[PDB]
Amino acid sequence: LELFAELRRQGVAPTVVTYNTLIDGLCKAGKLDEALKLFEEMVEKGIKPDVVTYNTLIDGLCKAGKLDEALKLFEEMVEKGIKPDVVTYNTLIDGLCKAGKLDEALKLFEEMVEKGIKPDVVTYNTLIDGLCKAGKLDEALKLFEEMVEKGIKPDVVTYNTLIDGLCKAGKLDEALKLFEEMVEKGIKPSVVTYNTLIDGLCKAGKLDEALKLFEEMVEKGIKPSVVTYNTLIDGLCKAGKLDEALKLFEEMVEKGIKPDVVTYNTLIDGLCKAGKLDEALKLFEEMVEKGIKPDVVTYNTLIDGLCKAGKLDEALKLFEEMVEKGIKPDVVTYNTLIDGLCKAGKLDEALKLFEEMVEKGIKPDELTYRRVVES
RNA sequence: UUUUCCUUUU
Repeated sequence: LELFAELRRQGVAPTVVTYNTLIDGLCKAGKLDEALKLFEEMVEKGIKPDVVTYNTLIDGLCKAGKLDEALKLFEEMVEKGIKPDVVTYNTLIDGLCKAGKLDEALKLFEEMVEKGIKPDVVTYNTLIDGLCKAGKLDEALKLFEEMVEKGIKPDVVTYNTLIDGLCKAGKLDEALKLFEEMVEKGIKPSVVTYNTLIDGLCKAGKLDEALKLFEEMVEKGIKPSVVTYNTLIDGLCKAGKLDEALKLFEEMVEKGIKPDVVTYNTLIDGLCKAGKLDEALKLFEEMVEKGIKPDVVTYNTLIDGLCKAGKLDEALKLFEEMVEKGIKPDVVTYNTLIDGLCKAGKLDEALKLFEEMVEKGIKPDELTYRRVVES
């Protein structure tokens, strides 16, 4: 960082690998524009960006929601003669899945094979995840068979990903065979394995069992993470045990686990659904003061709670404040307000919010169309 | 030096 500038002012000409690490750090901080600037500066200095340089920027653009730009960057390396490698393909395949473009991801999966690149464990893990999320467990499980055929050994992320896919599909007991199957293979379960299973137990109404697995996990030596506690906080809220959810929130602190924005969003959502708007809004104040910045989910959640209560002025006030503070509204924000307005019979307010959403380039969905008190 | 798993909002 500054230490880099100091190094540079001693006349030391740093390796590309040094530049890459830096561009990587910037990307993962949210400082993407600074990353692209340093990209442009290495080029101006005659320092050639390599395949890792490109792979790093393609990922950060994808993670920033800029799949088009990452796509242009991919075209640019190919034009330069800088060959996309297995990581380039894995990275774009992941971005395409996360973006709803499974079909194009699977086209890249065929393209890499045509260039003599072998799909590897990450290639398979990413498509198995992308298929499971798309409702396609069966194809995911066929991809799981196929990797064993190519000689590629299912690892801990492969088992975790599949167990997540099975739990979301109702295949809870099946996930649990897989869990014993990975131990039988010498793959050690992580916190992620337990958290996944704990979530599936909660969603299936087995909070009893989910807490028993939480106890066993701590017993097997596995220290809970913030996700462990978020998942159990959510399940207690969804169950109607908000008091116990607040106890767990106290507890995680006692045990050294730092709450974060999802911890707040979750408690705020369960207080909202309970009708305890009072406490939700206070908890919202608490997170700012403690330095945890509310994200879009935080506003959406509070806006939802206020709309359902018929407190439209208060809900619009949080929308205004969110739009003020640089927090960008999404499809869920506008669906929530239109929903709220339609419910109240304020149909032209809602139609005028529909137009404004398009005005910001946010893509509507059936939800947006479906919602009409017209009928 | 870069890519893949789990929790929250309509």
